[PDB]
Amino acid sequence: PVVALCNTNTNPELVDFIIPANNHQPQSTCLLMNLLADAVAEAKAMPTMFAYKPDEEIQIEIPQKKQITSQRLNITRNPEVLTRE
Amino acid sequence: MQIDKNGIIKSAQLHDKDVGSIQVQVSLLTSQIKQLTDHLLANKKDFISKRGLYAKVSKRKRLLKYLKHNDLEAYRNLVKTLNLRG
Amino acid sequence: PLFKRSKKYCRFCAIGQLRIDLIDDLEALKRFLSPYAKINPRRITGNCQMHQRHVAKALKRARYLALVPFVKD
Amino acid sequence: MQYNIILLVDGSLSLEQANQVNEKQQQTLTNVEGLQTEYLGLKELAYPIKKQLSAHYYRWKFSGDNQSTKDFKRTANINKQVLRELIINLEREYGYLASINPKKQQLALQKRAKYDEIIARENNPENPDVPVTSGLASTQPRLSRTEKAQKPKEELWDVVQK
Amino acid sequence: MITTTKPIKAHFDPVADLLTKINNARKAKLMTVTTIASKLKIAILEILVKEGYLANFQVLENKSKTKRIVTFNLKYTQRRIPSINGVKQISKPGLRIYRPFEKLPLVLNGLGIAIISTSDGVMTDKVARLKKIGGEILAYVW
Amino acid sequence: PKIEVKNDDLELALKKFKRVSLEIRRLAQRHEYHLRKGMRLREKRKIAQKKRRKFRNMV
RNA sequence: UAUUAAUCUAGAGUGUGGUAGGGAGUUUUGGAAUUUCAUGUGGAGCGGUGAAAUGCGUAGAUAUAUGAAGGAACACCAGUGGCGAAGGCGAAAACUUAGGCCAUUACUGACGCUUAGGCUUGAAAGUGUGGGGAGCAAAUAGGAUUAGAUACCCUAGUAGUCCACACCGUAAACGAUAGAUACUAGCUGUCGGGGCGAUCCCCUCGGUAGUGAAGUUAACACAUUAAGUAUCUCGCCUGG
Ligand SMILES: [Mg+2]
Ligand SMILES: [Mg+2]
Ligand SMILES: [Mg+2]
Ligand SMILES: [Mg+2]
Ligand SMILES: [Mg+2]
Ligand SMILES: [Mg+2]
Ligand SMILES: [Mg+2]
Ligand SMILES: [Mg+2]
Ligand SMILES: [Mg+2]
Ligand SMILES: [Zn+2]
Repeated sequence: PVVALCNTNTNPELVDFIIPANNHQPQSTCLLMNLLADAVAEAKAMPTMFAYKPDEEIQIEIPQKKQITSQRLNITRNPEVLTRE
Repeated sequence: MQIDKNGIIKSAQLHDKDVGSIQVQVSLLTSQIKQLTDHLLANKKDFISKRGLYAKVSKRKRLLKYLKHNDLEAYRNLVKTLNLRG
Repeated sequence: PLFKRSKKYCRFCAIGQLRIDLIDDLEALKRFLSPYAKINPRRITGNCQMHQRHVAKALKRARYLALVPFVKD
Repeated sequence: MQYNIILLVDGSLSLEQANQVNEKQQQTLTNVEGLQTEYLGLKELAYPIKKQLSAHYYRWKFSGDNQSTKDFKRTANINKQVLRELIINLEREYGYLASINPKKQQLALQKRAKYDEIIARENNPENPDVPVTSGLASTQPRLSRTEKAQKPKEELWDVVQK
Repeated sequence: MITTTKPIKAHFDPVADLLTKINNARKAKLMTVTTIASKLKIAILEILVKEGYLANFQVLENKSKTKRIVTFNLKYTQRRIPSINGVKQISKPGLRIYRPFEKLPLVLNGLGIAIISTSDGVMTDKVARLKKIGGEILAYVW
Repeated sequence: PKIEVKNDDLELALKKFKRVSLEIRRLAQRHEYHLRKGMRLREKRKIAQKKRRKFRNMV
């Protein structure tokens, strides 16, 4: 079994438990990964971090290094494969 | 010299709004041929017009064959008026 | 490398002239012409293909009516 | 049809070249409507064709049958006072149907005046700027498109058996 | 009242038209398809749904009663693999296939179905054997 | 191709005339041997393609 | 299924309304550039090559400036382009003319696909008659190179390349992929018609490209413009 966070551009056959989500945002990714870790943590019998929890304790911050977004650009870096004769 | 499509349709119409039958189509086709035979006879080196002329000639023959297969009596009426046989 | 703006715009399309006459925008066509009495290409002139052809025919027609030069020398 | 001649005559003197245009008008043009003429006049010439650089420019906006061209064309060369003449038949020019189309004119007018307001723009250039060299995206999509978007003609179908 | 958006056109051969539609839908995993409706196509599709390869088939008519198009769907299982495996047409235009009752074919040792329209419209091969009467053989479906 | 020297400096003059002459030179080698229409069309499309691909990665 | 007697519009056409084109023929016109000739200035080489030599030049060449004559082809535009069934089409104009795309509450009402035989067109070279001939150049002469050079190089150089009318009917005439019909992911371009109304960009209907999965192939590769899933018709293949 393999689970994955598909982002609209993945072949569904390869993954087993697809979990529609983002993958480019340092906030969505962290939230979902901890949730799966939280299931494991509850099964292992140590307190959870984000799952089955209220509003006041889930708030997280956006990492630094325009603005946190998720647009895919940088298309100019895809010219024609070097050819001609 | 040029033709007028409006006049030929009004003359060859069997009844009003019948602007797409076989009789009106073949009458228009014959008129353009007369003009087109003139043009090709004058020039003698334009072959696209010759291709168009041959294609147009073939369409009337096929159209007249169909109108012979169905309702042959109306074929007689149209042929004597238009004088296309000979 | 180099940098600049991709402003490359077809003038006549925004102004919607839709029609080119050689004695209505003569000073406009002289801009499209290069200083060497030569019709500038896409990279410089900036019009679309349709208006470039239209301006090109008009520029050559003016050059037949003997309104604009044909080459420096 | 409606033709448009752009005549060229020598730079002798204005009234006699204007007079020269009148004979060329009354002799030929077998069948013709009203021949309104303007007087671009003695403008400089791009080359000394016919050993002439100072020419009077005339434009004729007549209209008539296709026979109006032959006699005038064959007489122009013979006449030593005429340098060039071009009968630019506007029914074959690059774009003739749109100028007669009424709604097209309107949208054309439409397009020009707004782009021009952009041109006017409160303290617009900020530098030479060229006619544009400064054009923002058409904001969010032209909502008018989304509202007046045309629904095609398909068909409503009714169930019969199941 | 079912609405559509696309114009519906179809190929001329009504048995292989359906066969091409069915095979392409199977290969492309498509579910909803449309085609023009003919009584032969309706009847052959009716026995098809009785023999159990497709689920539903609804024919509709225009508001003028001049055109009819049949829109059928396939029976996919939960894991999204179809029940149809392969379709092949025998009596193509030009070469019409006529076999007597004694030479009625058996498809995949009886697992598949052979479609035969003898005299009382289209009829499956097994019931055709029961009636001891044969005729036109349209296509093999398994 | 007249361009004035302006008599303020010389270098600037040779910097512009070098460009004009190279575009002039290009056509000069083009017009020395007559090639067939197929071969001639091939070299035009090739030059455009070379310039195009260059402009693609330079833009 | 075939025959016959009829109805319908969705196939295909016609008309109206939008509309893009280097589509074709005929008749006129124009400028750069070369050659020759005319007139000046000028004074020893020019030309050609790997290096040179035939060759041109004190009879004043090359060069420079002006003019005249003539023929051929139409820089730029010109394209990650347009048109035509193909060959092909790019200086300008006039006249005649072919097809195509989009929307159709209009009309006829299966009138459609393919096509043996037949007809038409069909690059260049080649032929016959009459013109034309600036440049270029098969054949040919000379100078080089070479062991030899009937070749590659150079200097000359006829037919021909051009036009009109008659033939020839072949090409790697290639997308090495016949036409028509139905279905099958998507993405990035670009062109045309239409809708909105700043361009730009969005949507629809088409044409032309790139990338790309199922699918196909021996592989390369094709992949909605198929070499995929299927039907009709024609042409063709059966070891060297
Ligand atoms: Mg001179
Ligand atoms: Mg020849
Ligand atoms: Mg010898
Ligand atoms: Mg020589
Ligand atoms: Mg000979
Ligand atoms: Mg052959
Ligand atoms: Mg070819
Ligand atoms: Mg590919
Ligand atoms: Mg043998
Ligand atoms: Zn434009």
